[PDB]
Amino acid sequence: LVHVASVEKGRSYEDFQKVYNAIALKLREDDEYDNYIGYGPVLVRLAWHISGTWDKHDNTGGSYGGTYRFKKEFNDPSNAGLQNGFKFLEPIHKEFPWISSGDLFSLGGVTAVQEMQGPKIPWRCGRVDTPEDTTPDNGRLPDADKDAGYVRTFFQRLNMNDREVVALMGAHALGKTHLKNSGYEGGGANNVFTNEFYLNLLNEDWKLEKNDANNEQWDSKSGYMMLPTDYSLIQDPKYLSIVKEYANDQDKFFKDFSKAFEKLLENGITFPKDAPSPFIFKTLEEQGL
Ligand code: HEM
Ligand SMILES: CC(=O)Cn1cnc2ccccc21
Ligand SMILES: CC(=O)Cn1cnc2ccccc21
Repeated sequence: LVHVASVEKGRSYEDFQKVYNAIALKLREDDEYDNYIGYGPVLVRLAWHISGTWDKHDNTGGSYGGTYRFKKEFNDPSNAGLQNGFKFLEPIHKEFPWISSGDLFSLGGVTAVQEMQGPKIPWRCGRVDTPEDTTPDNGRLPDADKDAGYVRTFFQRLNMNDREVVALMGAHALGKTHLKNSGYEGGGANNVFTNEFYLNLLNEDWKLEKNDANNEQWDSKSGYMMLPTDYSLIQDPKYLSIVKEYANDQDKFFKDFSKAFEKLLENGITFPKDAPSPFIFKTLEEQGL
């Protein structure tokens, strides 16, 4: 399958900056969500889940087709909770209905990361909505109850290497788990994008426990948690070295995350040679808004 980026007709950087700004302003406005975490983290998770269905072998899934809007994918057990992100984005789409669904979902994740003081994430437009029969089947997103070998193999399907995997996982600095969504008991949560996932992994005193949903997770006396797939990053010595690097270099983590997250959001898309260059959106704060 070939999916060629096609710019929404007549649109340019300023059109997309307006969408970014509407998302950003709504993020500031709807601050009470999920015990005052706000919607930033769920929007990052949504952008990842709409992209993480990709399969490099046949170019099925991926962000291009905007297929999360269809019930099969919307109702994926792996996507439980993301409906909150979809609902947040609904008025934005109503205000800017020219934007494609995949462009909106991916842009929501970019905006969330930046507005949460994360790195700039260059972003390209041109995803085109594809029909219902292009929706990938459920089961392509990763399990949390698994080990480092599973994580490494899993992410090969998304064409991600060890450093890309470890950098992407740093998004677990954000937000929390919810027992009703995923069967994992949430711990201390934040809504600022930092390298704190790596610091938390290395510095806390972790104990393996079984939660009320019968699932194992690692818990600290300080009140934090890690998934078994998170903790795998310090069990595997390849991943461990990279964890240590990002715990000790905030700029390097930012730079590597930005590249990996752009790549995740662009997997499966062919950009014509005369497509616009990636856009780097200004934050509300940079605009004085
Ligand atoms: C092995 C890979 C991964 C697994 C198994 C995994 C699993 C999970 C689980 C179980 C949750 C809790 C969902 C809920 O209960 O609401 C979660 C939340 C989250 N995940 Fe991941 N994840 C992985 C990779 C990623 C990546 C690559 C990103 C993005 C770059 C990401 C971003 C997030 C965010 C931001 C949240 C918090 C959402 C919220 O607070 O509502 N995750 N993840
Ligand atoms: C309001 C609307 O046009 C619905 N809609 C159509 N595509 C969308 C993508 C994200 C959120 C909502 C979306
Ligand atoms: C600060 C921290 O690492 C919190 N955390 C640790 N693992 C997580 C999984 C999903 C969401 C958040 C998670």
